[PDB]
Amino acid sequence: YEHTAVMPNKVGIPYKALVERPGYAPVHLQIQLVNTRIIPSTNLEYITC
Amino acid sequence: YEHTAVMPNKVGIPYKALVERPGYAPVHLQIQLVNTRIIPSTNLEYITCKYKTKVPSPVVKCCGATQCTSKPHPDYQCQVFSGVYPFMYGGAYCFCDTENTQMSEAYVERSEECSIDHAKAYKVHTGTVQAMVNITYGSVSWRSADVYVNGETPAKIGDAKLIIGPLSSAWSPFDNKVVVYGHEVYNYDFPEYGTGKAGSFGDLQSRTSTSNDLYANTNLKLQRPQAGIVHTPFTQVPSGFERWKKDKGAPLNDVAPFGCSIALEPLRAENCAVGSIPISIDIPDAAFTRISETPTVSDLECKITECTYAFDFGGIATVAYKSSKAGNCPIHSPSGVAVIKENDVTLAESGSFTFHFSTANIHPAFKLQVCTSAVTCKGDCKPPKDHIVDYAAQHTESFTSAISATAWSWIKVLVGGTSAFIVLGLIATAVVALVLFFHRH
Ligand SMILES: *[C@@H]1O[C@H](CO)[C@@H](O)[C@H](O)[C@H]1NC(C)=O
Repeated sequence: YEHTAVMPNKVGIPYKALVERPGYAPVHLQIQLVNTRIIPSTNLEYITC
Repeated sequence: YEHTAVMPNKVGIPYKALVERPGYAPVHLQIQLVNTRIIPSTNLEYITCKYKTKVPSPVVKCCGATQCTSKPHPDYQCQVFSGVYPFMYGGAYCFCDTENTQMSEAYVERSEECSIDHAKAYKVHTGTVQAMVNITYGSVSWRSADVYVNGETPAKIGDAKLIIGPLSSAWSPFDNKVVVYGHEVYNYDFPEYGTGKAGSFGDLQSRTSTSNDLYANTNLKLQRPQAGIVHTPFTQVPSGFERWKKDKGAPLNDVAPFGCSIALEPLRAENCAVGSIPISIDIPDAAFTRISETPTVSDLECKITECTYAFDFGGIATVAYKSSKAGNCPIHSPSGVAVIKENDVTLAESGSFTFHFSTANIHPAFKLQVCTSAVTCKGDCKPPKDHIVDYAAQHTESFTSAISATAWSWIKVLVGGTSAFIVLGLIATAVVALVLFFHRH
């Protein structure tokens, strides 16, 4: 059963919801981010020393 | 006790009802069709298969000539070819160079594959309709029997006498002519026996697969033998049976309306969802319990806790009650709004019970019958999530099933707006006409 939502981009703050499936009792869902990483693509231009 | 009703011609969908006999507690009745079979009356016209051409040894007359005679063979051919000078392994067969004749013969017969690979042409007329039913009533468990859908032949099912009326529709998937090839049935307008054309389906026709009288119509023509060669060449139109098998198209098995399934022994169309079935079932008198001998149910309150108008039993309701004797109690909803999954419940002195139901209505409002009593259930239903399901709907949708309370408000406002506004003009006209009357008087 697919549950769709939008959670804030926060680390350490859990996203909580009840997954409501017709005919079934709600299932509590908790999604928490441990870390989020922006990993850009880089090309070495040169080395200075 | 006789119970009469009309149930839809739906296989696998149960018919549920309460048998209400005054002075006795209602007995819950459930009738479910296992299968429905339309069995037309068929008459075999002829058998078609791939032909085989028989070619007897030719007669080679040296230094002379012979003549052909007719023979009683299918598509028989005979031709005398003069001026032949055949050779064999031993050299020239005949001495004379020109006074030399070869007589060739050929005729058509059924191929050996005709014993297994052939098509049967049947004339199809109306016939018997049969069905198998699964029936329960009260405390009697499921019993089943094969019945005739004619309204005249009774059946004894679990000591109950059932009479099934004729289908409300005379529809049948078979035309007046069908061709049975293998497991497939075709609505093919085959040519009558003796009128088949070369290269077409009926080029070869036989009344039976063992008949000694075979009709064949091919352009079997004897050709002149090649110079110096002893053989019997001929030309003939390719078999129309093999041609038909290539072009036979979609069988009735694949195109029959109403989901009909086609079976061959006997030829019949099964589980066609057409019309309705009048019924009459006699419930034994011993199955009824007097009112005073059954528990009394009152103080009913029905709460719908969940509802989706899905094809499955998407609704759930909880019914609070108070009752005496704490016995078993039949449950039924006579309204077409919702179909109840449970047939009966076990009651305590006081408490509540739940039941499941299926409905197409966005706002269900239905009467639930509880043995000797009844309660009205109302609620709202959500749309289903699945676009496509692999099971048929348990409920029947009505004209107003989709109309929401918001839609009803708009419909009532538009109707009420014009009704009040038009009447206002009519009222104003009637009053002003009277005012002018009093101006004169
Ligand atoms: C009648 O219904 C019951 C339902 O459990 C089933 O077990 C039984 O096989 C059915 N009878 C036939 C002939 O299908």
